[PDB]
Amino acid sequence: QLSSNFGAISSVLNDILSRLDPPEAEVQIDRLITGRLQSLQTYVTQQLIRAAEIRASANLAATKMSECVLGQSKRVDFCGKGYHLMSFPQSAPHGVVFLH
Amino acid sequence: PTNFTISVTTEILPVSMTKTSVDCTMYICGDSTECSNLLLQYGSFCTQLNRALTGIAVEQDKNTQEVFAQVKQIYKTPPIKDFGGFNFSQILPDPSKPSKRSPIEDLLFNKVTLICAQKFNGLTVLPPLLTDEMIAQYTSALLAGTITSGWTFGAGPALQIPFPMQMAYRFNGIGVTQNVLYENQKLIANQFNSAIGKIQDSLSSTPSALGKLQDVVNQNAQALNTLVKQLSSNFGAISSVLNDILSRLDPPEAEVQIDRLITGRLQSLQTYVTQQLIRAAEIRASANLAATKMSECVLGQSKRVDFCGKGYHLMSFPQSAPHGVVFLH
Amino acid sequence: YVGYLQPRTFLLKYNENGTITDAVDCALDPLSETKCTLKSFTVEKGIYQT
Amino acid sequence: GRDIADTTDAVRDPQTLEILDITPCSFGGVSVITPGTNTSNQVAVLYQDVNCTEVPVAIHADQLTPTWRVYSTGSNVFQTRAGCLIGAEHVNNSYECDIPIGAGICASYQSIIAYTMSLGAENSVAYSNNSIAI
Amino acid sequence: ELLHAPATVCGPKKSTNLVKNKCVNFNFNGLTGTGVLTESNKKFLPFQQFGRDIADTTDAVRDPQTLEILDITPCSFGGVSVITPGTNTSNQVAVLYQD
Amino acid sequence: AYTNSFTRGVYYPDKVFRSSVLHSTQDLFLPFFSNVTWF
Ligand SMILES: *[C@@H]1O[C@H](CO)[C@@H](O[C@@H]2O[C@H](CO)[C@@H](O)[C@H](O)[C@H]2NC(C)=O)[C@H](O)[C@H]1NC(C)=O
Ligand SMILES: *[C@@H]1O[C@H](CO)[C@@H](O[C@@H]2O[C@H](CO)[C@@H](O)[C@H](O)[C@H]2NC(C)=O)[C@H](O)[C@H]1NC(C)=O
Ligand SMILES: *[C@@H]1O[C@H](CO)[C@@H](O)[C@H](O)[C@H]1NC(C)=O
Repeated sequence: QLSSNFGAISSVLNDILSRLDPPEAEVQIDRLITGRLQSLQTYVTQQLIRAAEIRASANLAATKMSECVLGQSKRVDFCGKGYHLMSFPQSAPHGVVFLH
Repeated sequence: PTNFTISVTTEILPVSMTKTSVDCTMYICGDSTECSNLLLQYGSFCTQLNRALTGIAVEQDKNTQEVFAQVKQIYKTPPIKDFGGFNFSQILPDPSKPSKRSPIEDLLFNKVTLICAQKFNGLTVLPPLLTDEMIAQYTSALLAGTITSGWTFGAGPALQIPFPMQMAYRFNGIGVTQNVLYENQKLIANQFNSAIGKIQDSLSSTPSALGKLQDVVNQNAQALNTLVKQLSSNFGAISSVLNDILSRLDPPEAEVQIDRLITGRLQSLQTYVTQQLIRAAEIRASANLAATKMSECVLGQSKRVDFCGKGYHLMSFPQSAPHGVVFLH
Repeated sequence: YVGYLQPRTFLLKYNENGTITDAVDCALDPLSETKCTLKSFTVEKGIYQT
Repeated sequence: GRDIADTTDAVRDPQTLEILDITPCSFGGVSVITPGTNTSNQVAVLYQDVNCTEVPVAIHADQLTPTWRVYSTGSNVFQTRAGCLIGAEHVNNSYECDIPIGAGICASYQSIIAYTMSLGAENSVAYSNNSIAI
Repeated sequence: ELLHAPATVCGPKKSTNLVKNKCVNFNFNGLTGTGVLTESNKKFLPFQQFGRDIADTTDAVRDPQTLEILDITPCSFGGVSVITPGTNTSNQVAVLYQD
Repeated sequence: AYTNSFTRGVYYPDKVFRSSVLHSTQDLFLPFFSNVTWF
């Protein structure tokens, strides 16, 4: 998103500063600033929502580690398919893998 | 204590939403090439918006698949029914109708209740993947399986057993001996039948039961209407129709006079998309809760307090509804 | 022989040595348009919008 | 006259007084169905919510080799709820869903075939009042 | 029309000699900038005089008086962090430089 | 007569070095798989 015009005569700050006198360069710089600020805000919002989703997944994983690895579970379809006996953990990049 | 009573209750949860799609250029610039040339200066906002909407769209099918697809075989019900005095007529499919729906599902279907403008400005509605017939088939298969086998078809091959023995075993699961049920069979059966009748009577006479799904429908309609009403605002320009601005002034002034409208409409679209995402999160949470409830109250007996019902849990049955599910405990 | 030119849109494959060893047209068939929109020389399984 | 959402759809004739209705001209999206290019190169195209008796004109029918709606006539024409599908044939079996189209239709590359999905096999369990299984 | 090709008409100015391995601000045919100069093993094509990146920033130059292949990289940046105990307990600090 | 020319005539767009990337250009080119008349 740094290659756009947003209505200004160019996209390089030094190009604008090397051609004109301050008052008009101020207008062009203002347009550029507004556009870039909007882009940054959008990015931050999307990141916040994704973080909430990942947190929900992490809480579920913590509960599953607490209940299946340490003890035998009577809940249907929580730890595996069928009657549960035991489970083992393994480590994967940015996650975890379970054996039922 | 000295005596006992059998009760039945209801529980309602939404699952999915409506799948909509919006086109940027038609909503913003209509069909004017100059506006498109001006818009080409703003980057790739519109691809982002379309990507977000498509991501929202696939999730509803994901949720429905997670909820209603738990078995991989379709089970049938015998044509002869003698369950020791138990009458399941109010929940089983009705073969004398072209829709193949139980009377309770028929009652539920009749209770839940700009079109050109959506068809005008680039708004479309996408159809679902699973029709209502398939969902009804899934529900009937689940009901037949739990009626004929018990909890044994959720952990392997199905095994047959008479219904009174299943009820006695479930009684044994809460701390009451088996000989209690075998000496009070008819009373329990009569209480079951009376409870089912009262459930239908209470459903068919109080309209304040299905408000949760109506709320979601109304929310979506209100959001769409608010979006459509914003195409008649100035935002600072001398008018709101592009053709008048084109026909009144030379291009140099029409440039800024169009820029104002472009900015306003972009802002409106951004707000709409953000609100939709925020709603979709809560819908997904409800769907996950419903899937867990279906797994744990229909295919087995639960010991958690106040999870499946109110009291000591015995068994539960599922039913279909528009964009949701209904449980009887 | 004699050829002719017309306006088109192209996606050019550059390598380290700065040589155009491959280039894909953008209006020939649906697969080329899908490649243009995805910006890659290979497409996986699915249904896309163009 | 106008509508509930500020739109106009009725206009009176200023010479011979009568009412007329205004309907927006057709528009829609174009989708492409491709099996993985590592395995083949055949594709199919879907047009949304249009009768395909009206799609030699929806797109301008000008291309060297058209977008595998080859001057879009010929066989392999199917009308569904989601629109018209060109580039696949209809079968009377049922399999598992490979690529979803919509409203219960799925398409797979064995050429390209379109079918209705099946939910599973059929099982009937014997029920009596004196029988069990162990 | 502004510089979209090798320049032909130029105003009066004083040329200066060429240095390397120090952060400088230069003016190449009216093109202002800042960075450091070094040597690239990759030689440009006979018809190539500019280099860019994804964000449309100038990368490498071929000098208008002598022919070389020199690269531009802005001199180093980074953040600063401060490690301190409670200000109610002491007054010493430690500083960390990132990467 | 007529003769096919499959993939020929692609020329360098501009005079800027680009290293191992994929780029978008809008320029006149010879269409692929064209009939080239022969005299
Ligand atoms: C427990 O309550 C039930 C009612 O829910 C009683 O059932 C009645 O029993 C009498 C005894 O002869 C019958 O005449 C009635 O027809 C039964 N039904 C009703 C609705 O009254 C039952 O008797 C109670 N338990 C005990 C041990 O008395
Ligand atoms: C199971 O219960 C239903 C509910 O009442 C019974 O349905 C009634 O059946 C009688 C006789 O067939 C009819 O006269 C009524 O009109 C029915 N009413 C309703 C609401 O369905 C059904 O008969 C019962 N099953 C059996 C085997 O007796
Ligand atoms: C080449 O000639 C054939 C002969 O009929 C014609 O159909 C085709 O359109 C021409 N152009 C091509 C193949 O690009």
